[PDB]
Amino acid sequence: SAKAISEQTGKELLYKFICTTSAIQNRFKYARVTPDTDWARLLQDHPWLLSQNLVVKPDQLIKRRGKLGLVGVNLTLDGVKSWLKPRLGQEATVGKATGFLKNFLIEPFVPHSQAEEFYVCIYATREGDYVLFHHEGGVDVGDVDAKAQKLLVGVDEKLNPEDIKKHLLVHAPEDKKEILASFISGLFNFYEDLYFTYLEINPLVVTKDGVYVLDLAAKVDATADYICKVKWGDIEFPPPFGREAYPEEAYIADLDAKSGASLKLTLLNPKGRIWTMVAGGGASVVYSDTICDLGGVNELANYGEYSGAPSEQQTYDYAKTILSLMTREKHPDGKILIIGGSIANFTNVAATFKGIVRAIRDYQGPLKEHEVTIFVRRGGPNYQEGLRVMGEVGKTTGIPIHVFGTETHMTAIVGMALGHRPIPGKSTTLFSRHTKAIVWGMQTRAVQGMLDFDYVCSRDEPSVAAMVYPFTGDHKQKFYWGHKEILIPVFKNMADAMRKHPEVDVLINFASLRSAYDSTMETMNYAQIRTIAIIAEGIPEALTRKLIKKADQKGVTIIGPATVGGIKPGCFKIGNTGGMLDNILASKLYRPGSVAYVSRSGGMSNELNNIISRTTDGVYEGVAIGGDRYPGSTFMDHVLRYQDTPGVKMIVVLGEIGGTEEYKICRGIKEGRLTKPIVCWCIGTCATQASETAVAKNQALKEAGVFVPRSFDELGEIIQSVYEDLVANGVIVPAQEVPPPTVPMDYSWARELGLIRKPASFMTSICDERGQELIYAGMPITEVFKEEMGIGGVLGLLWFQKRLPKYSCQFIEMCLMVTADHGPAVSGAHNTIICARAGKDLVSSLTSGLLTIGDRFGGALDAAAKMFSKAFDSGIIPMEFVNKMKKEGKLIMGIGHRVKSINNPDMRVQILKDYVRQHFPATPLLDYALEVEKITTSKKPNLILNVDGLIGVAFVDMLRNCGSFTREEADEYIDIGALNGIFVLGRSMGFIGHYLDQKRLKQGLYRHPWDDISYVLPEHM
Amino acid sequence: WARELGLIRKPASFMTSICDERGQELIYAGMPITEVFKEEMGIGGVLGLLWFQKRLPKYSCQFIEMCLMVTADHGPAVSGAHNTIICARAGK
Ligand SMILES: CC(=O)SCCNC(=O)CCNC(=O)[C@H](O)C(C)(C)COP(=O)(O)OP(=O)(O)OC[C@H]1O[C@@H](n2cnc3c(N)ncnc32)[C@H](O)[C@@H]1OP(=O)(O)O
Ligand SMILES: O=C([O-])CC(=O)C(=O)O
Ligand SMILES: O=C([O-])CC(=O)C(=O)O
Repeated sequence: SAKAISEQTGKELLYKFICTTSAIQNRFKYARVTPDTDWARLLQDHPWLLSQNLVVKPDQLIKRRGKLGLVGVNLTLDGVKSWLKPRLGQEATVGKATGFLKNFLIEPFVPHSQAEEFYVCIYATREGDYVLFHHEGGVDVGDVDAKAQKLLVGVDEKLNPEDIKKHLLVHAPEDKKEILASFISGLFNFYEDLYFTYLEINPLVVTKDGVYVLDLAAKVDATADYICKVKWGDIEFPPPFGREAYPEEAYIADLDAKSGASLKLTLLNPKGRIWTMVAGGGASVVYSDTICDLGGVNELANYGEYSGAPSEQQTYDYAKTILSLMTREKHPDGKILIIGGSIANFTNVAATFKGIVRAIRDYQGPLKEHEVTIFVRRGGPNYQEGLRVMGEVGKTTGIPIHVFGTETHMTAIVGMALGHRPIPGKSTTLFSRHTKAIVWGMQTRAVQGMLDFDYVCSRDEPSVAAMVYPFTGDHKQKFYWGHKEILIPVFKNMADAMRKHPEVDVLINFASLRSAYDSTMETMNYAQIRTIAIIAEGIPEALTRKLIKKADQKGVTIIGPATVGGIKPGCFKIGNTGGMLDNILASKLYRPGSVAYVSRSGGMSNELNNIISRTTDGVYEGVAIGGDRYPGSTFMDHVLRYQDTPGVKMIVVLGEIGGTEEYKICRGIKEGRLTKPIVCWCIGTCATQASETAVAKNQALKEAGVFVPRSFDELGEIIQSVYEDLVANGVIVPAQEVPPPTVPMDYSWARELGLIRKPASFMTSICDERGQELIYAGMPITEVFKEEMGIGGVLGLLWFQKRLPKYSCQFIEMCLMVTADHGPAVSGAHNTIICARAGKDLVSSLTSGLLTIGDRFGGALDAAAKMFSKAFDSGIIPMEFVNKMKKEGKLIMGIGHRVKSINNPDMRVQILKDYVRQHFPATPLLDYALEVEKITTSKKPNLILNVDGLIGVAFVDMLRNCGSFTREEADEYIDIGALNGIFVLGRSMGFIGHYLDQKRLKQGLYRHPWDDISYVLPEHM
Repeated sequence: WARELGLIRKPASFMTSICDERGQELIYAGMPITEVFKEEMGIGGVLGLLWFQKRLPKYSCQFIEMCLMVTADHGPAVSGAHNTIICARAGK
């Protein structure tokens, strides 16, 4: 896609990046004035505006300004100011377009004679680049193809300056020959290294001082940005000069760029009654052409798309925008909405119609008020359910909605809505049944579709032999062969895939637009690969021309780029062409037919399969050559291939506007090379070079002898008529219909539309990973951070599933910090240190001590909480608990230090006791426990409440008396084991810190002293 | 029900090739447990079947058993046995 740029941007790029021995004058001498900006700042930032004479021109992509006189030449400052007074900022027109005039380019005027001027133009064609030059200056340059000098330079070819001198400068004046040679060489290099498509400099003032550029136009390959974004800087593409964009049109435009979907909307008549909301660019072209041809040319409101599987929000917004625009002004003859569409490849029709029905139900008021009628036609996955829900809402909201499926032709509904009809060495055999393909990329969906097509076509071997993915190791992917499981090898290099599968002759390159070129070259370096199908869309045209050249030299057939692929029923299917097996079975694409079709875009291919299946025997072969304007295989290269094929009996061709291609078919049939019946119809009339239009092409085909219909509506009718023309003579014999093998429904597909149940295990309630944001209990992660709850808060949410009050969260944090570490001598830290000094990883190392926890190391927390609980809630007063446990011969857990005591407090029990006292509401078990410690510290004085005990009791008392748990919940948590989770968590920090330490100290393997073992082995066993 | 009569497909993960619990008998490689015991292959034989998926010759099975016996223990001072003793001595 070559986009025209503002002449200022081309001027700047020429100034920065030209390279020639001669000197270019007036470098960085230009200015731009808009009605939105004043003059003083521009009059001061460029100090050369008061040095010489100036010339001003409209810099808004306006052609042939010299004949129409929209340029002010040889005028000084106030002269151009007074010239701009009646022009700068209001409605102006040129040719047919009317619109606001926004930009002016101002250039220091160069004194030039009429003989010093020159004409140059470099434009890219399919086979190379044309450079064109005339020496007789001015506008009067005469015919350029005979008197001016042309030069075709090939692709990947270097321009010799001697060739420029010998072939281009034959009639140029001798004085300026040597400077123009270098200038043209530099201009060609500048053209070639910035991927320009069109570069026309007119006129070119070459005086004795040097070279002067005054006016030029440039169209640049917008797809090559990834190569030259650093070179073009901040490139800008101006819209064609015309009327202002409506608020709703700009709304849709900005709503398109936010996603990966294709959303288009352009108004033709804002007060019209026929509105099209159709999926597929070719589909919109077809509906627009049919309505314009069927008398709705003066009433068709707009054209546009919603494609690329738009989201439900995108579809809702697009539908409400398009419906609000038809409810502004009403119409005496009613109003029509046409929700058309091509046959969907894989997108579920039901979901799109759910979005559309939601929008229609929300906008039904004005729609009923304005007396609108909705015609909906669609096909693809689960189109029946979508039509059912559309009819259900048509009966519900009262808006008359007429729903149709694949059985009806595309543009019948627009014939029904308007009331015109009543409303009810290149080879010829690319693919054989022994064909195998290598798929380049992780495209498991496409490969599975190919395998399903192979199985339903009764093939004996899969058509995918191996997959190449450079970003992973060599392994095997598990795929389906009907019911069976098969393993398709995935390789990292192309080389080993090629060697292990020497009989593979097709490569389907699923690479991106910036990786298809080199991959395709590397594939061409293997002689066994006879055809390459390039699916990527957006490869720059120069790289595509290099691909075409190398394919021609190596005899490889390229299908693409920017193609969906080609489908040969019963034999082969490239990637995703045809769609899922619902479309393949609906269009009877599992058995060969006798009609071969060649299309340009991939959106019309599915409709062509539908039409050919429902009107004739069926499709024998169908190839979409791609939407790029340098396709790897033209129409001719495939029509000759079909002519050489004895299997086919008639050929359908569907081209578009632009490109002298079907004239080659005309020359072929008048030459007599093509004899089989050819039906064709070039879509894209849109007449609302003169030979490039679809109407002229259709004519030339009609008088050439090709059965061209008057519109698309009778395309199926004319192919049917050719079908009787060929079966009456007895050359086409309809084959007997054999039922195809059936594949089971996919589980994911059968659950998406919900005809099946599977019970789900792993009930979970602490995190919801899916959706827009992480949800811990019921509050999203953003609300977790905005409410400023810390780690204690997320333990509340994840462990107890409750938004705990602030003091309990801070207490959880506190008891994590006191638990964090207690030295390396203890058993768990010992295990972590031993495993960390044995070369093991953090997980192993720390989890070793993690395991070590539980009973004797680590289990006093719970042991006390569960003891003191059963002591408080059973009535025993503090001193009958001290005495019951003596008698039971057990010790109280939670009571007992070794060195600390009355007078030497524990200092970690004092920080935490003082928070549990100052901040907690009621602490009834910390009181019972601090009374059992009066009875026990009377005995020995070091029998105080240990940190274990305190944390235990204070957590039982925050769980029970805080306000969120209900004393059964708060007693499940104590039993399930949630106090062994606090200890564990705390130790985990310390444990890791003893891994990270013994790893910084680089300590080695620990062999235990043997003097500290005392082997007690038996005598002789 | 829909899979019993086979109108649906679900991809199965967890390819396994060392044991078949389902069916009449346990099958280690392809050789049932009764054949495992009738051919008198020992623990080395079932390492051959489960680990390498092959019915190893008799000397290979006996050598695997031998190298398991020599590896069995090397005292309590070494690091791993130290960790096992520490964790066993903590009541786990
Ligand atoms: C110059 C000279 O020295 S000559 C002086 C001559 N006199 C002496 O020699 C007297 C010196 N000895 C003593 O007085 C001492 O009492 C001793 C050494 C006999 C024993 O004293 P203690 O260490 O207090 O006894 P013990 O170790 O059994 O502990 C006392 C209590 O702590 C309790 N206790 C210990 N740990 C815990 C625990 N974790 N939870 C609850 N209770 C506990 C025990 O149940 C015991 O209870 P009891 O008194 O009801 O049986
Ligand atoms: O088949 C494709 O690649 C295109 C597709 O799914 C869709 O958007 O309908
Ligand atoms: O917490 C435990 O049960 C063990 C411990 O840290 C200590 O040695 O005091």
